[PDB]
Amino acid sequence: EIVLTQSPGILSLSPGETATLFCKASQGGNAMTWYQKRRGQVPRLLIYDTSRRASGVPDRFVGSGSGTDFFLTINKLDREDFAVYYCQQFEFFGLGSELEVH
Amino acid sequence: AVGIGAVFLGFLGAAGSTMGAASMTLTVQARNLLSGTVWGIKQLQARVLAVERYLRDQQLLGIWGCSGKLICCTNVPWNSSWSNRNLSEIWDNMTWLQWDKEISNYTQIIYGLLEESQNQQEKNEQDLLALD
Amino acid sequence: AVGIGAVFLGFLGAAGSTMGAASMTLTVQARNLLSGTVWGIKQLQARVLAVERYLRDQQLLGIWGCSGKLICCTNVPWNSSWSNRNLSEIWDNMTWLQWDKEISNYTQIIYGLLEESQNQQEKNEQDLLALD
Amino acid sequence: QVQLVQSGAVIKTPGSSVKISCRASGYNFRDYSIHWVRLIPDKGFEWIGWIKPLWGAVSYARQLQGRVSMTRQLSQDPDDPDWGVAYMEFSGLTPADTAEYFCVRRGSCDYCGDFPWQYWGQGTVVVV
Amino acid sequence: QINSNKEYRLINCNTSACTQACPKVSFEPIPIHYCAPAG
Amino acid sequence: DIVMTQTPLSLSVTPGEPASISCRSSQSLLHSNGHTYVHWYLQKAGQSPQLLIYEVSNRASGVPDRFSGSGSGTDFTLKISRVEAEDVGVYYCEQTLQIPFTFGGGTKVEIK
Ligand SMILES: *[C@@H]1O[C@H](CO)[C@@H](O[C@@H]2O[C@H](CO)[C@@H](O[C@@H]3O[C@H](CO[C@H]4O[C@H](CO)[C@@H](O)[C@H](O)[C@@H]4O)[C@@H](O)[C@H](O[C@H]4O[C@H](CO)[C@@H](O)[C@H](O)[C@@H]4O)[C@@H]3O)[C@H](O)[C@H]2NC(C)=O)[C@H](O)[C@H]1NC(C)=O
Ligand SMILES: *[C@@H]1O[C@H](CO)[C@@H](O[C@@H]2O[C@H](CO)[C@@H](O)[C@H](O)[C@H]2NC(C)=O)[C@H](O)[C@H]1NC(C)=O
Ligand SMILES: *[C@@H]1O[C@H](CO)[C@@H](O)[C@H](O)[C@H]1NC(C)=O
Ligand SMILES: *[C@@H]1O[C@H](CO)[C@@H](O)[C@H](O)[C@H]1NC(C)=O
Repeated sequence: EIVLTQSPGILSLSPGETATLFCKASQGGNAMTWYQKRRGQVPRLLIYDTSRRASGVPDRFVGSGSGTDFFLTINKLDREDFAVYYCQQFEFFGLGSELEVH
Repeated sequence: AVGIGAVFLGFLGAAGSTMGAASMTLTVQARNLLSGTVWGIKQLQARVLAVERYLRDQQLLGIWGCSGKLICCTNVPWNSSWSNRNLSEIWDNMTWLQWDKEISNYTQIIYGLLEESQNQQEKNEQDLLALD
Repeated sequence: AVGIGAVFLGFLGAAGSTMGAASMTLTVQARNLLSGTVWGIKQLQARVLAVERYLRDQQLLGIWGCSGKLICCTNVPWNSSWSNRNLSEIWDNMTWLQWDKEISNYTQIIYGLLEESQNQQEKNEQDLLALD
Repeated sequence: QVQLVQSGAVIKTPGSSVKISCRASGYNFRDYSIHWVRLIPDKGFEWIGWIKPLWGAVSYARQLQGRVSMTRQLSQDPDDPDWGVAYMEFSGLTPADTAEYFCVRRGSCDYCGDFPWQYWGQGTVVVV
Repeated sequence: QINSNKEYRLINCNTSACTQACPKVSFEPIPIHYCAPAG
Repeated sequence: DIVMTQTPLSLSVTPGEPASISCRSSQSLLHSNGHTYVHWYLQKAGQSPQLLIYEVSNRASGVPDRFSGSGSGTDFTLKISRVEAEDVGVYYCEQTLQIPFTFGGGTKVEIK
């Protein structure tokens, strides 16, 4: 089975800054998807195929990396973006990192 | 800079200009002449009418001395009963649409004259080549 | 004997060979380019797409200096910003499919350069013929 | 647009069997797969299985076999051929199975695997 | 009116039995750009 | 009139980092003859403007690969790859597709 490990756990910041999110796989040569779930809402898609964007996603969301390392860098943090962020490869999900205000 | 959109006109661009400025760019009307379950047959009978009337003009051009040269002199003299105009005017006085009214009776006499003036020139080229 | 099936290849025969051996036989890809109640309309729209895209290549060839000559020199110089390669390699080092990737940005600049270099040469032939 | 409307929340007993509708509308239902994702607290997301609703070919998870069954019902009328409904019969519940159940769908995206799910359901919470 | 009681019939039932219009299609106008063919 | 907008207003660039100056027209600038009629000019303050990039994604006869042209219809980007001391000045976007010729508002680049 592919297992996915999210690094930072709780990443606390302030709005306006830039956060990175590093997710580590266990099988190289695949895609990646990044799911954002706010508090008490329906989750939404951000990234697929490690680089592209969903329908109606601002261009401050960008993800890169290949092999077994995959980064999701968010520039110019809003107040809405403090949510849980999920990795997903083929069926397996990460446990989810959390963004909190400072 | 070099390369501007002023003198680089488009399709039918010089359609009111004189003949001496319309014969400067003839290729622009030339290249936009072939390319650009019942409404597919409105597509078929629009396409095979375009490639047919293009080949018809390439055949009347072909059996004269002009294969694809697009400007070519010939050998028939210009009888003044056709046009009776001066030469020094009709390259900077008139325009092409004013010319097409002025001559339209006398086509199919010129088109018949051009074929015989080519085929006489064609076999006479062979008789020059045959003796040597 | 005389006449063997070794060097007398077929359609797309030299498709991996170098350009100096592909330009030896260009006629074999040339002649197999035109010949070879609803599934008759799959026959019609397959035929009038074949004769249309053949005439389109015979028109872009026609308005340059090359009527049917199938190999022809021209007058535009080769700017090294296009390819920047040596001459002594690209007739025995590369192959044609490797060339078509190496130049595909710079077509429609060459095709636009060729028409103006013909029409300038066309009327200048007439101005030489007109004074004498 | 694409809309996936689920069913309301339920209260079940250990040993019962839920049934969670997922009514799809706004796209041709005979083309795109429908998956089912269960979200458990303290465990993250978890997959269940898809249903290719042209014929109804399903495939479940390995650890949920024998306890899940997904059927579908198409739209057999030419006056309205887009809508449809997927189902899920999750049998043999447990107090360790109380979670939120989502029906998802892939995106009409063509550089895009079956798993990057674009449009989601509203979410059905199930308490045991 | 087919002519106590009062019983009617459809008006087009004389001389022209005619179709429904499928509610999938719509009678809204979309723009149409007429184009000339080549030449 | 067609609008030529220039982004950004002014850039303070480090020598070496790739710089980008973008300009957007009101419509596409591809002509049927085969050339894209979007140009780019360099101007020093107190100096007449000089042409840099004509027929974009092709360099001129005298400029190196420090300048580049790319983009598509209605979106034009001038990319300055390697910055020198002489790279400072005001850049202009200008169309030679239609009449009249409209110019950009001006993009000043200075030294740090
Ligand atoms: C299942 O397996 C298949 C194949 O086995 C994978 O499909 C390939 O996926 C990769 C990566 O997603 C694709 O590579 C991408 O190609 C795009 C198109 O490039 C075309 O043109 C080039 C040049 O001619 C060809 O070499 C190429 O083969 C294509 O024909 C590019 O636009 C992509 O680049 C973008 O993404 C990368 C990485 O994000 C960035 O670095 C770039 O800067 C750019 O943003 C990329 O190169 C490939 O085309 C797919 N097809 C094939 C046949 O190989 C699936 O991804 C895989 N699916 C899963 C879920 O695992
Ligand atoms: C078909 O039926 C229609 C409906 O009745 C006929 O129309 C009427 O005919 C009567 C004849 O007695 C007239 O008095 C009415 O004025 C008609 N109605 C209208 C609205 O005109 C029609 O005549 C019939 N025959 C045909 C050939 O159409
Ligand atoms: C062409 O002929 C008709 C009658 O045959 C005549 O009326 C007309 O004037 C002629 N055209 C010209 C340009 O003389
Ligand atoms: C053609 O242009 C594109 C961008 O315009 C460039 O990426 C590519 O390398 C060019 N082709 C060649 C052979 O240089």
